[PDB]
Amino acid sequence: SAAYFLWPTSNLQHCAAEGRANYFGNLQKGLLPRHPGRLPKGQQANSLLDLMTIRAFHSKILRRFSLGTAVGFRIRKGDLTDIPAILVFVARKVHKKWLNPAQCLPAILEGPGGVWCDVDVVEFSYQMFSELVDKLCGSDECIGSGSQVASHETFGTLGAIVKRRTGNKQVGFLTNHHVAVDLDYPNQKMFHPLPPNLGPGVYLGAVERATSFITDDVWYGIYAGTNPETFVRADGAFIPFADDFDISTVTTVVRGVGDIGDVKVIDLQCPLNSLIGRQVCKVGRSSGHTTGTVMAYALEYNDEKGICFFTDILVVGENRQTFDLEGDSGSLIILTSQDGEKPRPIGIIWGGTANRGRLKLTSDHGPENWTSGVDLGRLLDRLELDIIITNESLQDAVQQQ
Amino acid sequence: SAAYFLWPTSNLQHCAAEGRANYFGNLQKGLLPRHPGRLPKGQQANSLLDLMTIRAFHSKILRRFSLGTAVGFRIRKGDLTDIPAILVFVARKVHKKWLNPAQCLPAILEGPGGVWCDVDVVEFSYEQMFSELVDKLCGSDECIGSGSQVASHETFGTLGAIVKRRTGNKQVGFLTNHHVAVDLDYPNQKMFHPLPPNLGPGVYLGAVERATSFITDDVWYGIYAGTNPETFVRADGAFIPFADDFDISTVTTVVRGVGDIGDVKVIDLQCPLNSLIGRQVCKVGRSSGHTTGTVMAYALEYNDEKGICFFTDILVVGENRQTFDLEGDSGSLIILTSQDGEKPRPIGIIWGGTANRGRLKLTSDHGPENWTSGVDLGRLLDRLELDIIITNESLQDAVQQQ
Amino acid sequence: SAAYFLWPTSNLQHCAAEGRANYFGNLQKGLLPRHPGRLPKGQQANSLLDLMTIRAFHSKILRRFSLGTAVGFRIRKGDLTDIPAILVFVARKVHKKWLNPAQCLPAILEGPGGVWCDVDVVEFSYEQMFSELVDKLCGSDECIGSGSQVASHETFGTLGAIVKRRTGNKQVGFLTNHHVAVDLDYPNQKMFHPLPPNLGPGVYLGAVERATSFITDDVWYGIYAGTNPETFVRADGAFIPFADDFDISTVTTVVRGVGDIGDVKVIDLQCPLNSLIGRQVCKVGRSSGHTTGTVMAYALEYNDEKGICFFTDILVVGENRQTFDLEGDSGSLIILTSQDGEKPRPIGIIWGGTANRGRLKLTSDHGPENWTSGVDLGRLLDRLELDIIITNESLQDAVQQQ
Amino acid sequence: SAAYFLWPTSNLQHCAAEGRANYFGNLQKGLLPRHPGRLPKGQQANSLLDLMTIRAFHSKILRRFSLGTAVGFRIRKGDLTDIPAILVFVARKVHKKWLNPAQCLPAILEGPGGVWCDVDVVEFSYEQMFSELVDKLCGSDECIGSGSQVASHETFGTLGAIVKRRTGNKQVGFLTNHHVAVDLDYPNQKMFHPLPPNLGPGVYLGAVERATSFITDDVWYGIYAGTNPETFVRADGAFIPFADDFDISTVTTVVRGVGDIGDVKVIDLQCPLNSLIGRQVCKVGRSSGHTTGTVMAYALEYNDEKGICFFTDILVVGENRQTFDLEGDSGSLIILTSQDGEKPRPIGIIWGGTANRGRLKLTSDHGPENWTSGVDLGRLLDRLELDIIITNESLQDAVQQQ
Ligand SMILES: Nc1ncnc2c1ncn2[C@@H]1O[C@H](COP(=O)(O)OP(=O)(O)OP(=O)(O)O)[C@@H](O)[C@H]1O
Ligand SMILES: Nc1ncnc2c1ncn2[C@@H]1O[C@H](COP(=O)(O)OP(=O)(O)OP(=O)(O)O)[C@@H](O)[C@H]1O
Ligand SMILES: Nc1ncnc2c1ncn2[C@@H]1O[C@H](COP(=O)(O)OP(=O)(O)OP(=O)(O)O)[C@@H](O)[C@H]1O
Ligand SMILES: Nc1ncnc2c1ncn2[C@@H]1O[C@H](COP(=O)(O)OP(=O)(O)OP(=O)(O)O)[C@@H](O)[C@H]1O
Ligand SMILES: [Mg+2]
Ligand SMILES: [Mg+2]
Ligand SMILES: [Mg+2]
Ligand SMILES: [Mg+2]
Repeated sequence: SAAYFLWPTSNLQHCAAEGRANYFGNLQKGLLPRHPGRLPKGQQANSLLDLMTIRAFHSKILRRFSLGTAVGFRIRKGDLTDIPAILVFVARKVHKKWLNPAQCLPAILEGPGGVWCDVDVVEFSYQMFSELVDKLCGSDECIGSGSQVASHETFGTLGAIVKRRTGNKQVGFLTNHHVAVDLDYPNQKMFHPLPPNLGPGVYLGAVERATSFITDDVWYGIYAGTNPETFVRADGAFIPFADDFDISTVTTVVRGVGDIGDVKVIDLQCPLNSLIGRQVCKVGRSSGHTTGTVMAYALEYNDEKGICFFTDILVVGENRQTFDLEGDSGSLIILTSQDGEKPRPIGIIWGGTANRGRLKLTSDHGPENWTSGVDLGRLLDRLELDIIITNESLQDAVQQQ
Repeated sequence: SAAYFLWPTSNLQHCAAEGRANYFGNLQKGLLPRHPGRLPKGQQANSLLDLMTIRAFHSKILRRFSLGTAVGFRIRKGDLTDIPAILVFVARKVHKKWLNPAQCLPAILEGPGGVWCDVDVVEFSYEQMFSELVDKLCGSDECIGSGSQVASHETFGTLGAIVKRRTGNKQVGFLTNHHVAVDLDYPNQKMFHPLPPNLGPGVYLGAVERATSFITDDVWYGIYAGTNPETFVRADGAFIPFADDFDISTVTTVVRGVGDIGDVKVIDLQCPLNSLIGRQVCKVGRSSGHTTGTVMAYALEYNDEKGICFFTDILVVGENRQTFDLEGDSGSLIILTSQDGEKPRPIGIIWGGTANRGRLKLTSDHGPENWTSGVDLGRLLDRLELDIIITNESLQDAVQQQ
Repeated sequence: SAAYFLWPTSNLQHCAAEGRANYFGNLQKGLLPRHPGRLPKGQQANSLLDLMTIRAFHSKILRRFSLGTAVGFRIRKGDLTDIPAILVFVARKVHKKWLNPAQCLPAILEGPGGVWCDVDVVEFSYEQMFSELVDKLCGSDECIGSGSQVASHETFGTLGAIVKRRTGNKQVGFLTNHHVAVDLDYPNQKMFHPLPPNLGPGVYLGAVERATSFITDDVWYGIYAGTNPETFVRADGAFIPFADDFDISTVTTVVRGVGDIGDVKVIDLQCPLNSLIGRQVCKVGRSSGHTTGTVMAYALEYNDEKGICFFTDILVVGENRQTFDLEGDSGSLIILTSQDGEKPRPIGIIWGGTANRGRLKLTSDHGPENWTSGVDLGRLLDRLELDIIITNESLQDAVQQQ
Repeated sequence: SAAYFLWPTSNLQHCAAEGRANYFGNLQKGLLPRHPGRLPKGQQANSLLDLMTIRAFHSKILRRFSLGTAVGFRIRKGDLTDIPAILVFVARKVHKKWLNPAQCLPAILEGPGGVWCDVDVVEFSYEQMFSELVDKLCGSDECIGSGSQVASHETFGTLGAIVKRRTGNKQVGFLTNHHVAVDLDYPNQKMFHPLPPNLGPGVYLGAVERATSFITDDVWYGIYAGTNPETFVRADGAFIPFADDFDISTVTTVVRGVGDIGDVKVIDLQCPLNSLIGRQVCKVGRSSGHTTGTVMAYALEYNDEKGICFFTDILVVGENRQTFDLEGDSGSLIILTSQDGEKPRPIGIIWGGTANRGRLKLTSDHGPENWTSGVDLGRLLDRLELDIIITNESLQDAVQQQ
C-alpha cells in the first residue's frame, strides 16, 4: 500500500554522538600513568577492539599527517608480521631525515588503560575473458553467487542467496544497493543477465531493503572516531525473488569454490590472526575467480567535506594481481579452506568508485591495488537476513513464504 | 531501530500488468463502432477523466507519429480555447500537404462508450534573477517559509509548504523535492537552511523521513492512463519533519510575495475542465523569485528511449514570453492566483527539471517558449500522508500536539 | 544505367598549367612603368575584368602581406566610394608609422598596358529568426518555392530557384547547393521537403542529378585570375530534377517576400563596376527569412597554406549592422532589389561551407560586421546547363514539353 | 568538357520498389505452410542464393531481436562447420533458460519452396605496424603496386589493383576505395604516391574518374536481398586513370608479399558455399602489411537507426586471434590463399567507413576478435566497368592499346 521510501532513521539524537564527545573527553581527564615510559607486555593489544580504541583515542594526532588509518598487523619490507599495529597511510613515505619531530610518526602508541600497540607507515593513494565469466554473465543454466544482475541503468554481482529473518521470511538474494537506485529511472526491478531495454533476461524481483551508510556506533558498537559525522560504508541490498521467478534455477553453490559454510562473523574481541592476513577468494562477474589477502580492518578516511568514512575489510590480490575490477561489486569475500573445512564468507565487495586506491608494498614492485569489502556478519544483522548455504535448505525456506 | 531503506510496495502483482491488458482488450473487441462519425453532442468530453480515457484507448495510434501527448484545451493560433482536446506533440508541425494519410492526426477522436473529443497538434521538444525576494529566500530573511532555500551536503532545493503528517504522532515539518535527499554518493539525510556545514553557515532543519519518486498511474490517478504495463508517474516529494532542536518560532506559513494561501485545491478528474486548464498560476522559488504563468495541459505522456511510459501531472507556460521557472526552483509551490479575491490555493509543486527540459512553439512570430513540469499536490499529499498548514496559528496548534 | 559517379573532366592537365605560366611569362615585357609614378586618367580601370587583371599581375607582391584580395570600390571612412579599387585584406590595419615601406600597401597600382587602379586596405578575418515566413519556408506553407527548406537524410539546405535543364530531356527541377546532397557516409541523393523520412514527415522531391563543387578560374571567369596553377572557384550548385510522381502543381516560381522576379542578371566582367558593386540585394532563406544587404566586392582571392588559390564570386554585407545570413540559408537566391520598378532579378546564390564565418571591420565605432559568400548565378547556370523558370505559366509549359 | 559531377542513375524509385514488394508477395502467396515429415536432406540449402532467400523471407522475425544477420556456415564451438546456416548476430548470447519462446531463435528454418537451413547465433558488436613491407608500400620501394599508399590532399588510402577500363579508350589506371578520392572541403581529385604536395614528396598518379559508393541490392546481387525498399550495398570503389605523364615503367602487377595473382574470382551466388565460406584469405595493406584471415560470412545485413538496410559483402576474421586489418588498410585486395597450387585469386577489397569493424566472440576462453568488411571485387569491377591486370606484360600491352 505504501507508495513512498522510508529513510533508515538511525539518528539517535545527538546523544549517540553527544556521548562521543563526552566519551573521549572523560577518558582524557584521567591520566594517572605518569610520564613518558614504556608499557608492560601484558597489556599489549590483542583484539581488533583494542586496536580500534587505541587508534580512535589518538585519531587527531594521526589525522593531521595522514590520508587515513586502519588496524591490522605491522608490514615490514612488504611482508605482513603478526604484530598488532595501527597502519598510517601517507601520501609519500620518506626517510626520517626529512621529517620534523611533529611529522614523524611514533613506533608505539598507548591508549586508554595502558593498552599499547605498534604504528606502521604505508604509502597510499585513492575485463577478464574466461569460461567462468561467461557462465556468470548468463551463459550458465543457473543463477547463483557471481551471477550478473542488472537493473535498467546499472550492473552488479549477486553476492549470496538469503532469506529474511523477520515477518514473511521471504527468500531472495543479496547484492550491492547502487545497482538498484532510482533517481533518473525506476531501478527496482532486477534481471539476469540483462534488463529488458538492453537484451534478454529473467525478472528476479524488486528491491525491498538497502543500507548505504550506517553510523560507526551502530555498526561496530563502539565510537571508532572523534568526528561526530562518522559513517560506515555499509552497501547492501536485499531483493526478494519474484512471485513468478523459477527458484529451480537458483543454486546455493559458489561456482569455482564449491559448497560454502555459514557466515563467519568478525568478532572484534577475537585474536587478530583469525582475520588479518587470512587468505580470501572472490567470484565476480568481472574478474572471475581471484585470490587475495586481508591486509587491514576499519579503514578510516576523513574526506574533503569533513565526514569520517570507515571501510570494513581491505584485501590485496596475491602475486601482484588485482583482486577485483569494476563490476565485481557485490561479490562474496570467502575465507579459503585451510585444511578442509567449508570456505566461509566474511564479506561482500563494496562498489568500486572512480580512480580506486593503491598502496606500495615493496620498492622492487610498483603500487598494488586494494579492494574494499563490507562486513557480511554486520550487514546481514543490519539488513535482518540469513544466508542459505545448501540447495535443500533453499527449498525448505521457500516453503515457509 | 531500522538501519535500512524500505522501498515502496507499489508492485501490486499481477493485476497491475494483467488488469491493464485485460482492461483495454475487452473494450477493443466488442466495439459496434458504425464508422460514419455523426458523434452526438451529448457525448462530448467534459472532465479530465474523459480525455485521459480517450487518449489511453488510442495510445498506440497516437504515439506512432508523435513525441508525446497531454489532455487539455485545443490551442488555435497560439491562444487556448475552451474546446476539450488531446494535445499531440510533434517534432515539427508541418502542413497537411506533406503528410501521408497514415501520419496525419485526426481532428476528432471517439473513445469507449462514444465519448469523443478534439485532437490538437502542438510543436514540441525536450541566468539568475537578482532581487530582495531571492536574497530573502536564500538566507537573508529572518524566517524560513515557502521558497526558502533548503540544502543537503550535495544538493539544493526549494521548500514547498509547511506540512504535518496525518498518521502516527503527526510530526510537523515541510515538503520539498526529494532530489535534495540522495543517499548514493554521500549521506544526504540532513537538510539545512541556507547552506550545508561543508559550504557555509546554516541551521539544521531536520532529517528526511519519506519520499516518493515514481508511482504507477493506476495508483496515482486511479485509472489506466496508458497501455504500457511499465507506466509510472513522476511524483517528486519528500517530507522532512523538523528537528527537535529547530526553532519553529522562525517558521512562517505565508508564501512570501503572494500572501496567506488557502488549503490545497485537489485536481478532481471529474470536474469541468475550465477549473484547471487555462487558469493563471504563480510560483515563488529560490531561483526565479515570483513568476506568473498559465496551466496549459494535464497528464503529459512520454514513451522514452528505454520503453517506459512517464506521466507529468501539470504543464505550465510562463506569461508574457518569460520562463516560468529556472533550475533550482524545483519544489516551489504552484499557487492558483486569486481571481475574485478568495485566498490563493496551491495545486502542485515544481518537479526537478531534467537536463534539457523542453520548449513549445505557439505562434510563428515568437520562437519556442519554455514549459514547466508540476506534480499534483492533492495527490502528492495523499500518497505521502501529509496535511498542509496554512496559518501561523494553525502551525502553533499543530506543533503542540505531537 | 550508370551505377557510378563521374568526376568532372575540367582537368586539361598542363594545358591550363603552362598556358597560365606563359601568359604571365610573356608579360614580363610589361613591368618597368619607367620612370614616373602618376598615371593618365584615360587608362583608369572601369570594368571588373580591368580590376582582376591588375590584381593578377601583382598577385605575388599582394599576397606577400595579406590574407586575400577582392575587386570593387575603395572603402574610405567605412563608406563605399566611386573609385575602382583592389581591396587588400589585412589581419589588423595599423598606422603607417608602424610599417616598413615593404609592408605598407601602395594604394595605387598600374597593370599591363597602363590600366591603373586604387588599392584599399580592409581589416578582415575568417540564433535564428522566428517569423511566419520562416515557418512557411520550413514546411508550414501550402507550396514549395524559393526559400523552401530542402533536406536529405543528413543535411539541410535552401531551395534557390526552380529551373529546367537545357540539354536532353529538358527536365524541370530545382537548384540548391550541392553540400546538401554530396555524401560518402550515407545515401542522400533523395531530397525531401521539409524533413527526410528519418526525421519527420515530408514529400519526395526528386533525386540529385548533377552538382559542381570546384571550377578552375580560367573556365569559370574565362581569364587567368591568379598566378597559382592550382586555382579553383567555389561554385556550389546542385540540380535536382523533380520526381515523376511529384505534384508540380505545388511549386511556385514566386520568391515569397519579394514577389515576381525577373530573369538571371548575368555578371558581365566588362560592364561598369557600379552596376554590381554597391547595389542593394535581398535574400529569402529558411534560416534568416528575408534580409537585405549590399554587394561589397567581387572575385575574393584567398590562398590558404595547403597552397591552393580559392575564389569566391560575391561578397555581401548585411545592412544596418545586421547579419545578411545565418547557417542554413545556403542556396538562397541573392536577388537584386528593384531600384526603380523593374522586376528584381537574381544574381547569385549563397555559398554553404567553411570559409564563410569571417568578419570585416568598416568603422571603429562598432565592431566587425559579418560578410556572406555568394556564387555567380550566371556562370553557375551556364556550367550546370540550366535555365531559370520565373513565371508559373512558364513552369507548366516546361513540364508539358518533356 | 563537363564541369559537374554526374550522380549514379542506378536507382529507379518506385518502379523497382513495387517489384521488391511483389517478389515477397509472390513468396507469401505460395507460402506452402507444412511440416509433417521433418526436413528431407535433398532440399537443404546449398548456395549463397539459397541462404539469402531464406534469410530475406524470414527477415522480419530475425531482425526483431537481432543486431543483424549474414549467410555462411554454422559456427559450433568456435569452429566453422560445413552446415549451411544463417548467422544471427545478438548483442549478448545467453542460455536458453533465460529466453522466452518469442526471443529464442530456432535451430532450423525452411524458406520458400521448402529449401531449408540452420540458424546459428553469434555474439556481435560494432597500435601501428613497423616492418620492411610497410615502409616499402608507404614510399620506400622503387615501384608502385598493390598495397602502395595512395593519397589525396586530405585522405590516405591503399592501392588495391592495377586495372583498365572496359569502355572507350580502355585507359589503364588503378582501383582504390572512394573514401580516399572523395572530397568535401578541397579539390582532392588528384592522387599521389606516397604523399600529397602539402604534406611531403610524391609523384602525381592521376585524377579520379569514377567512384561507386552505394548500389541497391537488386542491382548489385541481382536479387532482392531484403524486404526494406531502401536497401543499399556498401560498394566503395574509385577508378583513377594514370596521368599521361606518369611513368608506367615503375608500376608492378605483383602483390608484394604474396606474388603473382590470378584473375578475379567471381562470387557466384549459386556455387556451393565451401568455395567461399571458410576459405583462407590474405591482405597486403599500408597499415598492417601482410595479414591472414578467414571468410566467416557473406551478405552482412544491418538495419541502422534511420531505417535504411545496408549490406556488406564479405566478413573476414583474422587468424590466430590477430586483427585482419587496421585503420588505413581500406582498399587493400582480399586475396584467396592458394589451396592446391593455383595462383592466389583476389575476391574483394577492404571497405573503409563508419561501420568499419566491430567484434565477434567465437569462444569463451579468449575474448572478442575483430572482423573486417570486404566488398565483392567481381561485382565491383562489373559496376565500375574495370578489368584487372595481373601480369607486367599484360600491363605494357594494355598501355599501347589506348
Ligand atoms: N608522516 C610521515 N610521512 C612520511 N613518512 C614517514 C612519516 N612518518 C614516518 N615516516 C617514515 O616511515 C618510517 C617508519 O616506517 P614503518 O613503521 O613502516 O617501518 P617498518 O614497518 O619497521 O619497516 P618498513 O619500512 O620496511 O615497513 C620512518 O622511518 C619514516 O622514515
Ligand atoms: N503527424 C504530424 N506531424 C506534423 N504535423 C502534423 C501532423 N498531423 C497534423 N499536422 C499538422 O497540424 C495541423 C492541425 O493542427 P491543429 O489541430 O493545431 O490546428 P488548429 O488548432 O485548428 O489551428 P492552429 O494550427 O492555429 O493551432 C494539420 O493541418 C497538419 O498541417
Ligand atoms: N600591410 C598593412 N597592414 C596593416 N595596415 C596597413 C597595411 N598597409 C597599409 N596599412 C594602413 O592602411 C592605410 C590605408 O588604408 P586605406 O587605403 O583603406 O585608406 P582609406 O580607404 O584611404 O581610408 P580609410 O582608412 O578611412 O578606409 C595606410 O595609411 C596604413 O596605415
Ligand atoms: N535471441 C537470442 N539472444 C541470445 N541468445 C540466444 C538467442 N536465441 C538463442 N540464443 C542462444 O544461442 C543458442 C544457440 O546457439 P547456436 O545455434 O550458435 O548453437 P551451436 O552453433 O549448435 O553451438 P555453439 O553455441 O557452440 O556455437 C541457444 O541455445 C540459446 O542459448
Ligand atoms: Mg611498514
Ligand atoms: Mg492547434
Ligand atoms: Mg579603406
Ligand atoms: Mg554457433
